[PDB]
Amino acid sequence: MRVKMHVKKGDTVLVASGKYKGRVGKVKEVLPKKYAVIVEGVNIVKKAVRVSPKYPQGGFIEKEAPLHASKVRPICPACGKPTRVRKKFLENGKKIRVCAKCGGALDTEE
Amino acid sequence: TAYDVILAPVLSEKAYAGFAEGKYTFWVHPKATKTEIKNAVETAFKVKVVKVNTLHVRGKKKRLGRYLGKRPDRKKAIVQVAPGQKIEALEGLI
Amino acid sequence: MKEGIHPKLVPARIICGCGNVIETYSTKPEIYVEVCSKCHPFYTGQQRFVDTEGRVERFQRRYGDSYRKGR
Amino acid sequence: MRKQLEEARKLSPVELEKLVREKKRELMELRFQASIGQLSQNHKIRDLKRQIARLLTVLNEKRRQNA
RNA sequence: GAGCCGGUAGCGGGCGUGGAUCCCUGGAUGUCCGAAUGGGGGAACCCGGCCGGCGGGAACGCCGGUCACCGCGCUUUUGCGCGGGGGGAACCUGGGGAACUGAAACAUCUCAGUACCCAGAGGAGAGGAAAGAGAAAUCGACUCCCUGAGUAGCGGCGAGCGAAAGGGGACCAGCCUAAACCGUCCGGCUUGUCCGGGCGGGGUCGUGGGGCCCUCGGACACCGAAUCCCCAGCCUAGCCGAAGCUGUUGGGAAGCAGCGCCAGAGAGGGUGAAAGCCCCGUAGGCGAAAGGUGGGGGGAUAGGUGAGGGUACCCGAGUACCCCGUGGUUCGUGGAGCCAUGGGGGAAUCUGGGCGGACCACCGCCUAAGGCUAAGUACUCCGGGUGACCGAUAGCGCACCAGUACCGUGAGGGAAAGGUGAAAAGAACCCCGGGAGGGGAGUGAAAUAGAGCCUGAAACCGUGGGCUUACAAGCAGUCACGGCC
RNA sequence: GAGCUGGGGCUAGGAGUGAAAAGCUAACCGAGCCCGGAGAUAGCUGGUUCUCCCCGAAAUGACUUUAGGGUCAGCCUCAGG
RNA sequence: GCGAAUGCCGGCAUGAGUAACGAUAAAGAGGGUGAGAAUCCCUCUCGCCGUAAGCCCAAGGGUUCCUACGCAAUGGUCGUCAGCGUAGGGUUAGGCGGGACCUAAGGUGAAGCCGAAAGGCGUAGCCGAAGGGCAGCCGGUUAAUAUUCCGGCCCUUCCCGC
RNA sequence: GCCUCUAAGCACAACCUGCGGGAACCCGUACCGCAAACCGACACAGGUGGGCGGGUGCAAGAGCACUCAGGCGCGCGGGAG
Repeated sequence: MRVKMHVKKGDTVLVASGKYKGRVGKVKEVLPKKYAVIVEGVNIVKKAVRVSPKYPQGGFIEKEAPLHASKVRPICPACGKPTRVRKKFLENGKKIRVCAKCGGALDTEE
Repeated sequence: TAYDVILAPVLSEKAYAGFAEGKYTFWVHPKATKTEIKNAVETAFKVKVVKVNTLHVRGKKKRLGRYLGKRPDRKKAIVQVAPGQKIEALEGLI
Repeated sequence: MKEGIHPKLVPARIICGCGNVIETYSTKPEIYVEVCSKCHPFYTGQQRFVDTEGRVERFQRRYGDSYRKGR
Repeated sequence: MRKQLEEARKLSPVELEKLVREKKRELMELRFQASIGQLSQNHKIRDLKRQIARLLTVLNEKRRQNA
């Protein structure tokens, strides 16, 4: 929870909470990890204006806080990422690995 | 440095009518020598700068929640046409 | 400073005062003058070569002038 | 606009000079804009400024080393 | 490593895995004042002289390079080319330098050479290689600690103030210059042979330098930055990185239950209530760069040190020494010495000359009246770490738009105010109303958690219920009793 | 008129001025005001906190620039004997 | 580990709903606007100034001035009024003034005399005044300001030429 | 400012003078402003520099009384008394 995160717009589950059912890590902040899961909000029964529709009420309510999130998962759900072993030239490749493995890999999926 | 760029149009109502009649008012770098003014004016808008007056006004009075401020400083000055030219866009538009 | 010496300072301090004798001749001290003071010399002149001055300080003077006198 | 960085490197005295000049005029124009387009404008402001800035940093650099 | 346009959302707009925000190092102009210096000037502003440019050229007007003052060295020629200066919480050196209060007064005495004003050096200055110590026949630079005695001792001997050698510990280089002797020299005056100015040999260290004779002599010693090259050390960014899920009461869960896990890392914070395996890039260890600081270890660069007896002497500073006026010293006046100077006197070459017993006769001690820095104690602006150190009236006054509000002429003075909630989900819409603010509905675990909105007690003010009260003088109360409820 | 008065300046707090009572000197200067030596001195008064248990004081001697203060003495309390 | 120090900081009562509303220069009516107007707006009665409560320049103030909204705060109450709050817009001059010029007292200060240091003193030159000196005035136009804008009239100095 | 000579240039392009043509920047204004905007900690009846201070009346006149312009009716009201 600092200038150094966990999973990014990537995807995973919730341990202690209200859903567990893992999904879309919509986006996450650099300091307060502050991240959205598209799972568990409200409506804000908003405005009286047209800002929110001529008949105003916030729509998608979801800004996810707790870090109990059940971060990433290869052919292995509840996990904790590794680092790399490179093998390649200028091979940061801090893939996501241990038990099963998930790297993100700029192809087929984030 | 050495970049002639020095102004902000006089978007002021009153001043509008003058623009209309044959001269126009603006705001500019709080310092433009009056001659610096005829030059900016001339080379700038390809005009024939005839007479320029200079006025300044600071922004006294703007409250800010727990603390307060006033505003920075606004420099106003006016320059007349010569025939009734230039400032086209500006004026015609409004 | 605009009043030292030229050939080596002398513009200086001094704490003084007194009492009364008798001492090893019938008595002890006699003391009561916590006072402070000054302390100095003089001033004179001669010539570089057809135009000059001197300034300086008494003694060290006599020596000196003799000296630069040698040239 | 590392690109800009490129043509940058590229020009030199007179060029850079009159070029950045004109440009700055351009931005000036934007300034008069402070009241019309706006919305999309944002950028012209931040960046255009930046670009011109570069122009400067540049002549500085080049004739800098020059003398 | 993949989000970011600070603190700010919000509007209205964006750039970026063809290393975006951003962490450090070098940059680049760098508004005007400010030691300010081109001139003036109540700073943060108005003047102008020189060369460059752009404008309708010139008189106007900007960007521009420009133009104090001081001492300092050089070409003194007309002078072009170096340096300073201005700051800085506390420590440093010197410069000048005070009453209280004590001595139950108070004049010597005392706080003290402290407070305090100034100049100035630093990153530490200071001192720093013995006219030293001390008395045995030794010591051996200077600085800082403990011991030295609170004795030796200092004094209306009263209040008090109060050593030093040694010893123990740390930190251990010792080097230089005029010293005219000499030579050569450049200038001399005047000529020959003095003095002045260079480079030298000597360029003293525990005293010899040198000039004369001979004995000489032909590779280790490195700088108090001598100096230069790297392991550069940090600066700020790194990196990995030990092992649990199931269940369960629960708004919760890490708890309570079942088993399964780690540990050269059960230090901590953090995740909706008390997690070694959920959060931390830590203690576990490892991490590193082309920039900015060297004690190292090493080299090379090493200026410059590094013999023997003889002989007529020339050779470290104008002042020691002596008298009086005074400072320092544990001494206040004294039988009072040494060092330190202000006055008048005013010299010696090491058979010299001060220093130990005022002073005399002795032995002894040292070699001064030039210069050089190291290293061991000080300090705290600033970084980091720790606290039988504090909880928001103690803590820095100062926990965050307080050195600012505000009072004062200036000097100067100098507060208050922290904690809504797990997270904004923080209040649609309907109902009285000018609003506010009040009633509902939804949030929600609570909202008598609701925007100063945690916990929110005492004072005092309210609305309701029991008892109570109009022949009565009592701080209070309170012992008894009866009537109420 | 030794008048009154605006603007400009020069002198200051042991010193200023002072047609002088001790006058005035940023609103009560017989010696300015802020900061500092300072937390001065303060035999003078104020104040000098939980409970309980024992005992139980002297409100005089003596000299003191002391005399509504102290030093030594009488009375007290705790421990040994 | 505390009544207690006319103590310290911060609440809180008490007089007390009496004292008091800032000048004895007076009001009163009608319509009006408004949620509400003794206390705002227009209008009709009446008193007080008038050499001043009137005009003006300058000083010192520095927002404010206007136009639109607004009052919960602030006016010693009221209040839909304001210098209040919010937003916007508002002042410009070759000949007004100040400097682009002059010196006074007086301050500074190349030099000079000066001190234990920090300074003292100080010619010259400089800085320093609604004091010296210097080229216009009147009539018109905005919510607003003007011998500054417009216009009509009279100039001013320096530059190039001739 | 008028003159008035050095330097010295002028005097061949210096100064007085006509006309034409070209120029001429900085800061300043608004409103209060004998006062609820300036000074008294307040919309404090205190103070504060020059400019005519309209008219009628009185011997005289910035005193007087009514007033001209212009400016107010003092910022809490009503009620007996």
